[PDB]
Amino acid sequence: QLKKKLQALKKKNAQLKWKLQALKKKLAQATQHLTIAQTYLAAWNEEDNERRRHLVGQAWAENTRYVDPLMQGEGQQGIAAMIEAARQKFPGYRFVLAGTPDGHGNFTRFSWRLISPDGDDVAGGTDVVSLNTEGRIDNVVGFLDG
Amino acid sequence: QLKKKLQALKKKNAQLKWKLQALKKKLAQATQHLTIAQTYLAAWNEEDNERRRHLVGQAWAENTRYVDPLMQGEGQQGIAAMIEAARQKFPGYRFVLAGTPDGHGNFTRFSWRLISPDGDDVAGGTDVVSLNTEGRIDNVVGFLDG
Amino acid sequence: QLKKKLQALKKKNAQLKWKLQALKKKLAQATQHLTIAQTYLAAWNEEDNERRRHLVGQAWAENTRYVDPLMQGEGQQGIAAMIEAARQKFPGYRFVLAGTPDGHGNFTRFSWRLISPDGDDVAGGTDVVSLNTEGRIDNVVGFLDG
Amino acid sequence: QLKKKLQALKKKNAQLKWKLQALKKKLAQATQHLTIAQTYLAAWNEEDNERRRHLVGQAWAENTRYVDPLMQGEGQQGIAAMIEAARQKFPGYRFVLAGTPDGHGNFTRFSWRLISPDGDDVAGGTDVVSLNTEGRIDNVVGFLDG
Amino acid sequence: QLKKKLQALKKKNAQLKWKLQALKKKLAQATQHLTIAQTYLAAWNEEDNERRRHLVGQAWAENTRYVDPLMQGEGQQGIAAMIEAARQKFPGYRFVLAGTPDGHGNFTRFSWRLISPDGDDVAGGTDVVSLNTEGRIDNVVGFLDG
Amino acid sequence: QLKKKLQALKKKNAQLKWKLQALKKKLAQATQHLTIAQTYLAAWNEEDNERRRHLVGQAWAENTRYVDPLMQGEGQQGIAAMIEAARQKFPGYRFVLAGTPDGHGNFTRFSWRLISPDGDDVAGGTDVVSLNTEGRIDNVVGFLDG
Amino acid sequence: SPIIEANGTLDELTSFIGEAKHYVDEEMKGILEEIQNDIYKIMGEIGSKGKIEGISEERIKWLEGLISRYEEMVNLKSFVLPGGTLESAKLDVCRTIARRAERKVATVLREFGIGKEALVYLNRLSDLLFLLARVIEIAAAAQLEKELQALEKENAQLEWELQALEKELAQ
Amino acid sequence: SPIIEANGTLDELTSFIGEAKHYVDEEMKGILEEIQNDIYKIMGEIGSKGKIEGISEERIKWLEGLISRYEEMVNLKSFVLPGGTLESAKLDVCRTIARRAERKVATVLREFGIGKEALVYLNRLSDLLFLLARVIEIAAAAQLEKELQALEKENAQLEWELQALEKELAQ
Amino acid sequence: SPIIEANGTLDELTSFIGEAKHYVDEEMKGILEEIQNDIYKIMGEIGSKGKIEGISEERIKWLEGLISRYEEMVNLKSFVLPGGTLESAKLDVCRTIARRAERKVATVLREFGIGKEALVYLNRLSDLLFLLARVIEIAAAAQLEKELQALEKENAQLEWELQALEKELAQ
Amino acid sequence: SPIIEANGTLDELTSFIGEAKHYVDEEMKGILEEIQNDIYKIMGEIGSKGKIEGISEERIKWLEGLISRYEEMVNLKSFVLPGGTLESAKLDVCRTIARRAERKVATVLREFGIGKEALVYLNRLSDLLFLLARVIEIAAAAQLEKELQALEKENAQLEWELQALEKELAQ
Amino acid sequence: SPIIEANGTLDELTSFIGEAKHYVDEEMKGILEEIQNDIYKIMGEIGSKGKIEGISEERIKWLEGLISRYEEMVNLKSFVLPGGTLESAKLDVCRTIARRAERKVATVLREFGIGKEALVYLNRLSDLLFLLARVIEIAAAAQLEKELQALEKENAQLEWELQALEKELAQ
Amino acid sequence: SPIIEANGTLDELTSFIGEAKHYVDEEMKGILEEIQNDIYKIMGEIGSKGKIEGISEERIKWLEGLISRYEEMVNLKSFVLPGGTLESAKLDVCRTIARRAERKVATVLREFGIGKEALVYLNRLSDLLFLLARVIEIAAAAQLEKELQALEKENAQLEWELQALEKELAQ
Repeated sequence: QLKKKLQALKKKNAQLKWKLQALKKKLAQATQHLTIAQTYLAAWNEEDNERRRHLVGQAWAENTRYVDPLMQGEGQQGIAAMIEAARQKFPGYRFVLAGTPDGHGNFTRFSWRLISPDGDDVAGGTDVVSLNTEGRIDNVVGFLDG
Repeated sequence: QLKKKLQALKKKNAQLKWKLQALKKKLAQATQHLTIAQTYLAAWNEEDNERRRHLVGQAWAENTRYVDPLMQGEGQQGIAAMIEAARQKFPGYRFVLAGTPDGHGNFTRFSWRLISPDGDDVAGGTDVVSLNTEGRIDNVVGFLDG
Repeated sequence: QLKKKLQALKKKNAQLKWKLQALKKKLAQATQHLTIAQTYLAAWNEEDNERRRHLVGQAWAENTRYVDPLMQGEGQQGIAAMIEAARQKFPGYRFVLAGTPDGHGNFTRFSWRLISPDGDDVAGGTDVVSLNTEGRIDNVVGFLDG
Repeated sequence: QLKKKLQALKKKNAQLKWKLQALKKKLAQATQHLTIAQTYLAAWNEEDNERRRHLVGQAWAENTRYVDPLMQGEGQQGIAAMIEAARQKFPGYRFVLAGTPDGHGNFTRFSWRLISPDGDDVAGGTDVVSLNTEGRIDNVVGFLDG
Repeated sequence: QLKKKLQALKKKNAQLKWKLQALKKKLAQATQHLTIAQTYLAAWNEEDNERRRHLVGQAWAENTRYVDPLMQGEGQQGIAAMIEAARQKFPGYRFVLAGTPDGHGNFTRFSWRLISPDGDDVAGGTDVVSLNTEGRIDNVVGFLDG
Repeated sequence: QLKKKLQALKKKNAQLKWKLQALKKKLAQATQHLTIAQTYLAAWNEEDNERRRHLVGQAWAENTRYVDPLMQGEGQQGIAAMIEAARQKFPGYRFVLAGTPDGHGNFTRFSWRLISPDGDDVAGGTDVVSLNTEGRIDNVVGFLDG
Repeated sequence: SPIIEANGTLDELTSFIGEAKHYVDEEMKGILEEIQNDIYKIMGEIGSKGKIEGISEERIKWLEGLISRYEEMVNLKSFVLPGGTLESAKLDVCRTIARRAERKVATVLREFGIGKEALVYLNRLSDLLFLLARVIEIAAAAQLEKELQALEKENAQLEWELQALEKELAQ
Repeated sequence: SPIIEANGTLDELTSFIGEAKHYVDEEMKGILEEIQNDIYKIMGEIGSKGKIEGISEERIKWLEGLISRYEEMVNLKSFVLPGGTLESAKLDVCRTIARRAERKVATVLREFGIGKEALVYLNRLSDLLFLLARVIEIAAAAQLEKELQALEKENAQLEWELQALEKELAQ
Repeated sequence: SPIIEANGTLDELTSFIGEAKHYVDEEMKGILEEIQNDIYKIMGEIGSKGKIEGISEERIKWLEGLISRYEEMVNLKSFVLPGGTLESAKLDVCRTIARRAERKVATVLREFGIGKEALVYLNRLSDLLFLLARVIEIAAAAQLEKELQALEKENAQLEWELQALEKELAQ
Repeated sequence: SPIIEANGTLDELTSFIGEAKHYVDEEMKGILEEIQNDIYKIMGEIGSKGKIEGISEERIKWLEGLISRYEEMVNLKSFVLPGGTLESAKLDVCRTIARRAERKVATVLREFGIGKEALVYLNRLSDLLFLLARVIEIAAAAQLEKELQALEKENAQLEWELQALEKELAQ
Repeated sequence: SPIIEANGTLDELTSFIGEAKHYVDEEMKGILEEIQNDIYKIMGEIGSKGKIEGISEERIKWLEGLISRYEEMVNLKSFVLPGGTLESAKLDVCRTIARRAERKVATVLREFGIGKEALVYLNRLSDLLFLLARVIEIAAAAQLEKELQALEKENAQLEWELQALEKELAQ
Repeated sequence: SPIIEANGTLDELTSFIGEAKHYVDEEMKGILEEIQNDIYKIMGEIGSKGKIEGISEERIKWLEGLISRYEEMVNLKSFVLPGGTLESAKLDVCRTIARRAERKVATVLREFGIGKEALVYLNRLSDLLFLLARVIEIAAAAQLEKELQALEKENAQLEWELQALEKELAQ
């Protein structure tokens, strides 16, 4: 069995190692969706509007587009304005991540809950974000949930 | 009043004519949204799958992208497959336009109702469609309504 | 000879298989030239002008160019007009493929005969067609033969 | 008639001047076709092959394409080779312009006669040349005449 | 003189106003060169290396290039490394603007003096900076002065 | 040692051959920098201004840019003018290569000495030249030396 | 000084024609220049006390022919106020200057027996100048009546075209 | 012929009003057309030797009311030269034509006892026409005095704005 | 009423100068305003029956100097018809108004012995106004004669330039 | 020295089995190691002159069972040449070494009366080793006969597939 | 023929060393070639019946030194089966061939009195060849024991690393 | 048992040829298979005590012809050590096995008078096997001597080519 035992473990090692290859690949995935969710929500939860213009200018691409069921905008300026209007209408409100973001390719899906300034859970949404060939956000699509 | 009456009507004519300029512009608008809705829904309501591949190949752009709350696809092939799967799962079902489509720029918004093969109204949706610089459909975003 | 006979056939098999590799490659070639000839001639032989506009819009590229010894045109519109004028001047006439089309790269060469409505052979031509990076016809060059 | 005579000549002057505008425009045209014909034929009539490589490298574009009834080539290298082969097969032969070149847009049409080394007229051809957006020759199409 | 005096001032007003047009244009110029100098020098004078990576990522373009007499680099990464190395070799040193920056088109010229941590003037330089079509720094060229 | 001696030389041969691989690579390098220096200096030393326009048109790219401490220009026209002005101001003067040009990537560094018409060494400079993706000169940066 | 007063006013009359002729069309200007020529001849006869031949009877018949032509275009001639337009105002002024000159010339014929044709000529001249003002009022106004109906019809059409398109959108 | 001369000049007067009215505003044009209407009535009384009723006293009071209104806007009236502007020049001409007609009408009243109101009307009429010319000079000039100060102030402001920016660059 | 008639016409004369001065250049306008000033002075002497000093002889010599200057530019002066242009027409009208006023003033000198200089002044004044109209005709027309030759020469040149290029193409 | 010679050759025999077992499969290697174990036991009995128990009869029946099994797979056994393959050559060598050892052991039984079972065991052992070589020839060759037909059939199929496509192009 | 048989077997022995030396390392190959050289010398003495000098005693001490060295690395030497590996199998075969040759040479010394050192040399030679096989088994196996633990430890580590990452995702 | 011992060793001999033939080229393998065939025939004659015809004399001459051929390629044959290569080692082993068999067969001829040709055949057979090993040493080594000079020459050339390019850069 001597030769068979050495060979038997080399075969086993080959499988286990490639599954570590595939498995670590899965880790970078779920973290990538969390980073995008945090950056997107960080912009929506940021109380100071100036930092948000700076953030979007840096993080977002110049050719970027957003659309949801009530409103739409494209570009850093347009999105910055939308963000400014939303925070001005709901001062103190916050967007908190819900569940674990997931996705595939340049698409990320995640859900979030809208938390009132006093901490009540009043609703939630879901968004899909796309990155451009330069690592900058080029597309965001939001949805409503019941 | 002689001179004043002639001049008075020339001023009036100038206003009325520019409002015809603006008003005819409004007509091409609402029709443009209806044509896009019909073409989009025509693809979804087409019973024969072959014609639908031909239609999308011609009407849709090669770089086109779709996303809704349950599924997503991009390109004629991917969209053709989605359309094929949807019709295969719901044979005989139809998508009927609801209300008047509207929009602005390359964006169109419209709503539709899902009609069962026996004619019952069971639900409806809303879609936003974007055209590329070559007159071909490059982006469709759908939504659900209660 | 035992070992030599097995090895002798493996060598032979390797040659025969690669020649099947090269030979099947040759088949896709001659068929590719026939399809282009049929599509080109189908547009010229199509009696209904509407279908021809639809066909060229789908099959031909927006940036496409044609030139022959008496006339020239570029783009679907220009080519559609030329085709419309040619058929209007020669109603009932037909273009029939002659010989086997051949070619290389994105170039196809073939010859055709002009057949009169009553079936007499009165002349013929030769054309070279080029495809663009999007699978659509971007260039056609015709010639006259005696 | 005093006022009428002055006004009468101003009207006349306006016409005559715009016709000089259109007419000078016509002069740059026919000369443009002659320059292209001379440059094209100069390359074909050049006895020294080195100068011809230098000329084509400078005058011709890198993305350029040629096709005639017996042969075809694209790019400075390919065209330089064709030109080298043609002159090597017909040493001493020359291409002489025939008639007045003409054309429109980036297209030029002209005819030429092939003159034997001893000066006999043995045949002729016609070519169509296209310029690229950088002033360099991107397309030449030749034809045969009886 | 009544009519002449009114007309005389309208002519004068027209001149004075266009010179205000040209003169205000000159103001945006010199300020534009100062902003670029400050941003460039701010990156060189920034003590914290992290902020500098963030600044260059935002302010500088991805396709950007630098060259001086001892060293060269291109891109945010390469330039960030150069900047990191320079500050690490000269901790506490500072770059102070000298004279008034000037320039034309996308070119800015300015001079600066190198100030030692103890405040002695030990040397100076001059730089030329170019902006890309996206408002981001794509080229910097530095020089040495005696 | 029989087996060891054969194997021992095969190992040695493998090293020596790859070092010839690396070493020949070094030869094309230093020659590439010399050719660029000669072409650049040849344009500056050319007495006839017409040939220089022809040379720059062929050798230089249409989108090319130059900058030094006293002057700057971009494009064949602008550079041709600068070259024309420089030679007109210093008739008979010459630029002679100094030392061995070197470099890396699309960058070349070399030094030169300015020789007076009577042969006195009065000064020198250094230049950095960049080639575009089409083999044509797109960027030259000069410097002064003491 | 009936002679000096008469000839002085005739000079004023021809001078006023010289001004009005720059405000009328080529046809009216030609007529006015011929009349100005005629006034020049009339002054010659009166100024010479008969020594110089005066105007011919054909010049009088010429005016009568033109009067008949324009008379046919004016229906209402009894109640019009002078100067409907700037151009017609110039002609109305000349008519009144002609009227004192007519009277002054009548005196010359009365006491010298010359100017018989000139007197009749001036009588008809004032009549024609009146009609020309009215004609100018018709030419300036009737053509303006055309432009009036034109914008009135265009307006109405644009109203209907708009009312259709609005309710044709929200269908 | 005091009657013929008087009525001839009155015709000239109303004709001159018909010309000037195309050079004034709607308000001045309305007034001039009413006066032209009044001159027409005056000629009727004089021309009929009393057989036809003349103008009413209200037409005289109407002029006096307008004279008072414009009189209030003119301070200096003793040393002005006629025709400050093209428009005012037209009115000054009419005033002098009115003056000989006034004299001629005075003769008719003297010998026929008719035209008492017409005579007084013409006297006041010339006074008003004078003020209108001066008013036009005020309306054309005072509004032009506004535009004068406007460009004078704009200029000065642009001087200061430039002197600031130049030395504010080379800081 | 020789006095009233004479002074009334002089008022008309200065009023007509006030209108024509808006149709001439700065040089002609300055001259006309000085003459209008002079007419004002003349009316003072006549209106006061000698009680008020009249115009100076220098005003007469001033006119004679201007007459000589413009007289030198007009060769043909015997056969010209009044009103060659709208601007010249205004001056021709003033000349005739001046002529009746000249006559009326002559009567005042005849019966009152005042206005000797005013009478001579008015005589020369009408002569100058005539020349100004002719000069305006020369200034408006001779400069227009320049523009006439200019377009005539340009045309001819454009004909030759075209005939060359056409046959120079098909070579 | 029949004892020393006999035991020396038996040592050689088991040593040759130790070499051949690295050239055969797991099944053949297991059998060879059991036989090598058996040879070790046989040497004990012979080397002790009977003092040490020898091999059991079950070891002989074990060989006979394996001989029957492989005997069933070999039809032709009379005319085969030794060493068809490298692996079978190793087994053929061991068979001949076993044969002299068999003879040497026969002598020990003849003179000492021990090794009765060992003698019979060695006789059957050589028979089995022969069959194993032949089986290896069948296992190495029959499986190679499969690969022979496989490439022979593939070739033929590729010939037909090509002849079709060539004449199917030029149609 | 004790001489012919003895020398024939010695030839076989040195021939077997010539084969095994291609399956061992440089160190073992060097030793085997020296022994092969020694066997050549031994054959000379035996073949000449004493006429040719034989091997030196230093060749015997040389073997004893190597035997001691390898003897120190083998603990268990009583129960090992021949041919643990292909390489060790070659050496075990040579040992048995040496053993019959040793016996045959003993006979030559017995009857000819030559080969005293050769006899002792061959006795020690077989002992060393045995140890070399065992050493090869240690060198091939102990180094393989290292590779065994290596993949056993890597596996275990990869198990733990995976169990961590899975439950660390769904947190 | 001279017969049993002789035939047993001959079996061993042909078995050893069966192994070595898998380590040589087609030419050497063909020869070895013919010899193996010949050994089979030899065993028949010896095993039947003369009852079965033995080998022909042509088989002996065949060996002598091959011996002469290979003998011509080996110059030095007196001092070579067995087993220069793994392949040659196989042949050297067979030669020694042939030598005891030759002796054993000599005994059979001595006592039975059969095997005269077989005896001579075996004598020449061992001689040929020796030369084949040496030839293999020449074929394996001389061709390796070629590869030795090849890499030695390539190296030297690469040294010179490098020394040139280095100092040819810094010129």
